[PDB]
Amino acid sequence: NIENLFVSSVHDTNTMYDRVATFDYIPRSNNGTSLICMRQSGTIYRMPISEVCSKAILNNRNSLLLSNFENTEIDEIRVN
Amino acid sequence: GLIKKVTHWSYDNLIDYLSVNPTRDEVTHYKVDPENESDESIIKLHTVKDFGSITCLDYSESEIGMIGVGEKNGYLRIFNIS
Amino acid sequence: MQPFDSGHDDLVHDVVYDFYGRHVATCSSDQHIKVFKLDKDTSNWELSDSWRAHDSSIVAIDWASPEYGRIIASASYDKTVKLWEEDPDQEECSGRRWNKLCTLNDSKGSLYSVKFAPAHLGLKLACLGNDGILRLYDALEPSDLRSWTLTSEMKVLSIPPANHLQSDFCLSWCPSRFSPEKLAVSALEQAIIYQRGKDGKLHVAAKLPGHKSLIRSISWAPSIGRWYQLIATGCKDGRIRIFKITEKLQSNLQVELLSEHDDHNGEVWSVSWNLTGTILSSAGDDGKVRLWKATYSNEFKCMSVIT
Repeated sequence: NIENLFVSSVHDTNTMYDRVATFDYIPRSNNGTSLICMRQSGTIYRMPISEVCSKAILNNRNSLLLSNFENTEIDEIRVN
Repeated sequence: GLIKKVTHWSYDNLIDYLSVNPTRDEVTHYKVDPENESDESIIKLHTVKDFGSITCLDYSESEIGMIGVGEKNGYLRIFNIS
Repeated sequence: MQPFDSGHDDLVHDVVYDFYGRHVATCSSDQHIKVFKLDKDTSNWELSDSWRAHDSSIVAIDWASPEYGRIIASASYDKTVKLWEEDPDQEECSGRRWNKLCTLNDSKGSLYSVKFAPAHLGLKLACLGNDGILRLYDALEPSDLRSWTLTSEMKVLSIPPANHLQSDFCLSWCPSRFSPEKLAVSALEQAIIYQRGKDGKLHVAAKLPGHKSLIRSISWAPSIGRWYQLIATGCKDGRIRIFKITEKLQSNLQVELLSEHDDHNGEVWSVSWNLTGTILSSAGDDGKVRLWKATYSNEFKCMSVIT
């Protein structure tokens, strides 16, 4: 029952402003993520997480498939 | 901190204020309505969240909104808020 | 850029196409595999089967060649490889359309990349995880596709990685029908090309230089008759590295870097080639997808960028 954990991937994000002490998540719709952060001065702002594409494979019909690191929908570029 | 009352900037009866936080890392422009004592009169309009270790601050009476901000490193960032 | 929802309850880890280009398979961390089919009439992707596959998060899947049937090699974090064959006398969207074939319980670590070999090698399989051991699985008997033998066992790492430090692995075979057996192995910060010898055992043939950071994806360009091969690599640095390989251990091969592109300024997660090796598609940490085509010369120059 005990799950021996290990780290798979580390995703980095740069804050909008420096000198941040504490932060917290914001649950968004469709598995989105925004970050609320409190600076050392005490000013609180909002920072979003970019939808980074995770896989760009190419078809034999010259089509592009795009998976995201955040949510589950898959983007399609067609040759038409 | 540094609170500086600025005149010759508002045509109406409201009075504008400029503030620097005690961490010396932020500059905030305020408009204060004097006829109402409640804290809703202290309105925060714009904020410029940069610099770091501010040491001085002034304003231009003739031209509206032009505000000079000093720094400890040596850069005098002169810009506009209004 | 019309999207369709995969329906997974957690992160979609890997998506691949089939040979015909009308099927995709999606593995995810909700221990599921869903295979979609491209509708001929409505031209909108719809589900064919949605069945729970592993006991942990599935991270890498790969289709087999259609001449060997419809076989999906799923590798997950539960030290298993599972092989799935389609049984056509079953209703769609049921959960028993893809009957299980075998479990390869020869792994002592969580897998990261699984890749089927080209068709002219037979039904060969490549499996790599954090054990640092590459094990090749062969389907010797075509009468029953349920017996798989372990033949080549080459160690790519001196020690397994730590429990806390991250590691990534990617495999890419060699789609050249008139060249010896070659395999690209991206273990942590090593890009190794493994070649078949006269004795039948793989050896370290050449190593792609560079690579100051952790390797995220490797891809081999399809050989369409040119005298030089191309391997594309995307590091944790923002380098899309396209390596040029000239081959003349019966044959020796030399590695020369063709380009080193820094248009992403981040981590290149996936880099992949086209059918003919002309268009190179890369995705990076800047949220942008960059297409690459060669100029009148052989040097690669950036094309239209999808954000």
